[PDB]
Parts: sequence; C-alpha cells; structure tokens
Amino acid sequence: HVGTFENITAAPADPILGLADLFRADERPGKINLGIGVYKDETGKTPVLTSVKKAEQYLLENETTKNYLGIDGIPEFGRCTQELLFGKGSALINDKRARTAQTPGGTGALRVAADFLAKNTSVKRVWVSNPSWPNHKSVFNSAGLEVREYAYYDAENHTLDFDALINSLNEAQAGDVVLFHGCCHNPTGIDPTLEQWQTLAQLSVEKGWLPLFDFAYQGFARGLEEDAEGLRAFAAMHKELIVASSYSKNFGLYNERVGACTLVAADSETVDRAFSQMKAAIRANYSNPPAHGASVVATILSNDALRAIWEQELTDMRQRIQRMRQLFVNTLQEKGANRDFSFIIKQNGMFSFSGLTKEQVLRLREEFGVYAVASGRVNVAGMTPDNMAPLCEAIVAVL
Amino acid sequence: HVGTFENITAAPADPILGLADLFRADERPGKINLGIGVYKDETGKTPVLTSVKKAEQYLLENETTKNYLGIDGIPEFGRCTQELLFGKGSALINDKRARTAQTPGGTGALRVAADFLAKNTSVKRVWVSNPSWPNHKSVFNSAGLEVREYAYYDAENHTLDFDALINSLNEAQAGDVVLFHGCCHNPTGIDPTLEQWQTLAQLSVEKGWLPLFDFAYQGFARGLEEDAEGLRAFAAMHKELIVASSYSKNFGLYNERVGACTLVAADSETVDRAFSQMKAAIRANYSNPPAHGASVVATILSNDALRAIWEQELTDMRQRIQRMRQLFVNTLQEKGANRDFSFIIKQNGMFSFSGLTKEQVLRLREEFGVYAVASGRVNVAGMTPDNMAPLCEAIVAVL
Ligand SMILES: *Cc1c(COP(=O)(O)O)cnc(C)c1O
Ligand SMILES: *Cc1c(COP(=O)(O)O)cnc(C)c1O
Repeated sequence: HVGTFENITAAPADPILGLADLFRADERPGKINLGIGVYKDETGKTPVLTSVKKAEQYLLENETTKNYLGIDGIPEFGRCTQELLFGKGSALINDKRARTAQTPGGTGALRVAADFLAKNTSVKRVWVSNPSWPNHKSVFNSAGLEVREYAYYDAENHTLDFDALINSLNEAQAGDVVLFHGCCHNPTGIDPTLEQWQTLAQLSVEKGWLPLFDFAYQGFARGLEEDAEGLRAFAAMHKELIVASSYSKNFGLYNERVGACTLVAADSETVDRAFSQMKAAIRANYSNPPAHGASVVATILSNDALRAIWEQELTDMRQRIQRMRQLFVNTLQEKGANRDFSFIIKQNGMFSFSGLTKEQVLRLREEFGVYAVASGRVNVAGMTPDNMAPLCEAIVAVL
Repeated sequence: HVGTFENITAAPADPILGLADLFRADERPGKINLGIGVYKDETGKTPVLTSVKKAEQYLLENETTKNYLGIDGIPEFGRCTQELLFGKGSALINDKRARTAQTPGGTGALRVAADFLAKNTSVKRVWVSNPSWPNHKSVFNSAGLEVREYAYYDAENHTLDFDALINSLNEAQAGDVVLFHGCCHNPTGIDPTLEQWQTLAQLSVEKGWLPLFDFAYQGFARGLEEDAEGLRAFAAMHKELIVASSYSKNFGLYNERVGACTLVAADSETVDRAFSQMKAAIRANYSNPPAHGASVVATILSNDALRAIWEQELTDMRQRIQRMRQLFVNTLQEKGANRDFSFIIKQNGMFSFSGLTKEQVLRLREEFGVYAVASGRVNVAGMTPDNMAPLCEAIVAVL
C-alpha cells in the first residue's frame, strides 16, 4: 500500500516564526533580531516580570491540586478580563451580557471564535485590514471562513487612509465579521482616533457587521483604560461582538499561553445559549485551558499590591519603547540617512513599517545580520542603546 | 438588523465534564463523585505529585524568560516522549522516522492530528470503538471527518468481543484511520492481549489502515514498558502511524495541558515534510504550546533522581486503584449484592464498567447523591476506605 503521507507537500515557513529559526542558527556575534514581537529590556533580554515571579512563588507554595479547570477556565480570570476590557461598572457586565472563556493565547481565542462562528452561525466572510498580522488569514481559513481585505494604510503618507477604509468596507454585508485591532495596529502602529472609532461604531451598527476585536497590546499605546476607548465605543452601541485578547505581551507571559475569548450578545439568555456552543467547540479542540499562566494573571489582578507593581512594569515597557522610537529617528539622521523617518514617532506599540523593500530587508539579513520581517516591519522594542548605532549604520548602507 | 446569535441552538452539557457542575451544586451531605477520570488518594484529594513540586521549584529558580517556544515545543520533551513510547534504542528513533509536537493535552494532540489529516491527506473516515471516550467523535467531526464505530465490548461476558471486532472492521478501507486505545481502554478497562495486538497489527498492515493510538494512561495497567507493548507491536510492522499521548493522568498534571502528537512515516525525508504541515496546523490553532507543564515533565524525565521518585508515585497510584477494585467487589458482596461483580477485578485503569443502566445511574445520583457517568462508567480511583460502604449500599439498593 502506498503511504498516506507520501505525497504531502512541504509547508512554507512562517513569515514571523520562521525568521526566529534563521536568527537562532546565525553564527555572527553582531546579529540583531527585530522580527518577532517580543519585548526586550535595555540589556537586550526578555526577563520574567517581577510581579509574575512573585505570583509564581505564591502558586508554588499554595497550590494543592492540578485538577482540571472548567472548560471556560478560572472564573476570576474571566471577571478580571471583562473589567479590563469594558471598565468597572460597565452595563455589559451588570446586564450579564458577556461571557469569557480563558484560552491558550490570543491565537487560541481567535481560533475558538472562528470555529464557533463557522459551526453555529451563517457567517461566511471575515474582513481584515490591509496590512494585518499574517496569521489572521491562516486562522480564519482553517476554520472554513473566507477572508476579505479592507484598505487601511497609506504608504505614501504613512497614515491611516480613513476615506479608503470606509469606501472599501461599504462592500461588507450585514452578517459579515469585521476585524479591528484594539490598539497598536500590527504591523503599522497606526490606530484610529477616538473620533474615528466612533464613526466606525455608528457605521457598524448601521450596516449590521459583527465586530471582532483582536486586543493583543492593551497598555502599550497610551494606557490600560485609554487603549480600550475604541472597544468601549463599540460596546456602547452594539448588541453583539467578540473580543479575542492576549496577555502574552503586556504580562510577558508569551510561552504560558494566556488569552481570552469574550462573547457579547443582546441579553443574558442569548449569550448563555451561544456560550454553550463556544464551550462545545473548546471541548473538541484542547478540552480545557492551561492553568499556570492564567492563574498568575488572576493573582496579580486580584491583589492590589501585585497589581500596582505590574502596572508600573507595564508603564516602564511602554515608556522604554517610546524612548527607542525617538532614539531610532535621531540616530538615523546622524548616520547619514537622507529620508525623513519622523513618521516613526507617530506610531504606537512595538511595530512600525520601516518603508524598506523586500530586497533591502534581505540585504540587511544576509550582509549585516539584522533580522526584520519581509514586509519591512521592525520591532522597536528589540532596539537598545547598545545595538542602535550598528542597526542604523546597516539601514543607511542599504538605502 | 437581526442578530447573528439568535438562531443558535444550545449545546447539551458534556456527559463527563458536566458532572462537576452537577456535583458541586448538590447540597446533600455525603455525596460521592465517581465521574471525571482524575486520581484521588486515600483521603479523597487529587494532590500535586512530589516529583512535580520539586520540578516546579527548580523552574521557579532557574527560568529567566517566558519567550515563546517553537511551534512544536520543548525539544527535550519530544525526545523523552519518543523513548517512553517506542523504547530506548528503537529503530524508529535511530532511523529518525518520528517527529513529535508538544500539544495542549492529549485532546489537543488528537485535534492537531485531525486538522492535519483533513487538510493534507485523502483521509475521510476514522473508526473508533463502541464504546469509546465520548469526545473522540467530537474531535474528529470538528475537522469534518466521518466517524464510524467498530464493535469491541462483550457486555454479557464482560470481555473483549474479538470476533465481532474483526468482523466489524471488515469494511474499513485502505487509507482509513483506525483508532486504538494504547492501554486502559476508556470506558471498559478491557485491553487486547499481546497475542491480540499482534493479530491486529498484521491485519492493519494487510488492509492498509492508518493506525492512530490514543495513549492517555501509560503506566496504569501493568507498567510503563509493558503498557506500550501493543503500540510497539504496531510500530515494528507499520510504515506510518500517529500517536496522541497525554501526561494529564500519569503525572497528575491535568490542568497544565501536557500532551504530544507523534508522527511516524517511512523515512526521515517524508516525516519532516509531513511534520512541516502539522506545524502549520498548530500555528493556525493556538500558535505554540504552553511551557509550564511540559517543562515539568521534561525536567522529571531527564533527571534520574526525579524520575525514580515519579515512577514510584505512579506505582503507588496504580496499586491503590487495584486495592480499591478488590475492596469494591468484596464490599458489594458484604452489602448483599447477588449480582457477580468479579469481572471488575480483570479490568485495567481508573474505571470499572459496571453495566448499570442509565436508569440506575440517574437513580444513584438523585436518590443517594452518588455520581457516575450515564453509561455506567464509575471511577474506581474515586473510591476510598471511607466512602466504600455507603457507595456499595447505594448500588445494592438500585439493583
Ligand atoms: C501577538 C498577537 C496575537 C497572538 O497572541 P498570542 O497570545 O501569542 O497567541 C494575535 N494578534 C495580534 C495582532 C498579535 O500581535
Ligand atoms: C483523558 C483522556 C484524553 C484526554 O487527555 P487530556 O490530556 O486531558 O486532553 C484523551 N483520550 C482518552 C482515552 C482519555 O482517557
């Protein structure tokens, strides 16, 4: 008998995670990693946060069992998540209109939402910004949903093309899903203003879209509450919406897989009925979620002393990134760059489109050992005072 | 505009995991939970293993980052898994014919296999035993695969109906998947003898089946090496197979979601090509796996001192369950049962497949506060010297 595996074609490498493999194998001591969206401190390391180490020590000494969690995970984790998203005292919470499942990362929350939609509703299409995180299309396609693109970025002016966005979204039908990044758009770092969020919200209710927010960077633009203003404007108007959030980055808990999928419906009866099918889709995927990382998050957010430490550590990360953006722009001019790079200062989060071509990005890797994503996305949080000069010298050399 | 969630039909509660909610709600003193397949010690608790606590302390002291794992997880965890399944010195390992991905539990391993098969192969059908773990059908159906049932249990003699198993797999075609439980069949506790495994291995290769082993209880039947004899008989004859394994039960790590999906192909070039598509399926689901639980397992298995402690803790679990099986049968007799329950002594693993009707299971719950699965599956590892007498008085009353 001829093998079931014999004719499988090899998959292409992941445009983000495959870069990490290349970078690890590179033997040059001066190599610089500006690819995957992981925070680095001023020393070039990705430490465990102190708030997280303290919570892990508490868990080690007080955990008495590893018995399965419920399908939807730790109850306090879900309550804390809804407060962060919608704010204490939200009507969504007091009206009992939201349900939250703890999930393995924000990616797991996206896939659970996608599986839930494909198997229990009439949804067929998901609209995603052009550009967006490369894995969005793969997640939704693998659940059986079609992915469509709406305009977003003006590469000439390095801004949000708001007229193009609205014009292209006038093709999205009632009952389509439209995906928004909550803040720190990946990869452009360009977010709507509050006014623009409010225009999109009113339009959304008018056209009958089902909003789906990918919220992986709460706290990295302006602040925890400020970064949720856009979501909270949608939540004020809509009967229905979905939020896939991640604690990977704002808690530095990447590899423990901590995220949440939050369902909102018009009333308590409908959301409980829908959440019953969300739980069924989870059960047929990974059964129930991993406890360690989510237990850490719930411990930190439940304890005023740990939460105050964590909030300061998040502010420090946010502010260090802002300092590197300015240093990056200033150092490019000193190293001989002709172009104006000041638009970098206007972008939020870890990421920015550098304006570099695929050929230039390739040269940076092969000739200078500087690793960026082929789209020209660079991770500013991977820049340090010590690697800024060689990094900038390399960019000027390929311009 | 009509809501997207209005037309949703509620899902029923899980036949196993829903029991926890029903049991927690029950206010009657002395209620007994014989439902979900977790181990309990002599005091009715599910403690963290000492070997696990020691490993967690080492990780707390030595972890310096939570940076993402690769898509397939901790390399050392994969190597230790293959040695455990196939044996040190296995030709499958020496010839590099196996690749392993760390997954979120055994369930996650089954789902990754299902998504991989549906996307990349001509597999259309999966054969599972009647009875089986109820979530098998849900996992494979979630990828759009047809699930058929083969005969397995002789409810009259409380044995394996080997003639009917053979006859009922007659219509399983080349390229169909046939799912086998590695040991401690869930729910029956009846496993093939070595002679029966060898017969099935030869038949499988003559008919061209793709075997898939679900290995959730290695070490709970007779021992770690002994429980793998059937898989190793298959592995000696087959070019291709898949193993989904779990460390939830034999390490007591249920809620940290520690499992593995192992792919075996004819040669290194083929398995690497197929594995690249399995990694693609993981990336579009939960991206990469949770570190904490798998790090514990890898630490324990790669340290001779910790591994010896763990192997003794697993022996202690196995022996307590065997003692309770015998006490259960003796006490049923003491309490006046006229039905012969001696077949329970011949079953393996955490459970006894008692033959009680759905009607009798509902009556135990509602009238005596004793909780079993509606198939009549009872968790022997939930029995203690303190609850055995009332448990048996209740069963005798509904007979
Ligand atoms: C990081 C990221 C994710 C994935 O989050 P994980 O928790 O690592 O799975 C999803 N969407 C966006 C935009 C991200 O930046
Ligand atoms: C427990 C069990 C599983 C699931 O294991 P998890 O690690 O909890 O996902 C799968 N198959 C069988 C037969 C089981 O008994």
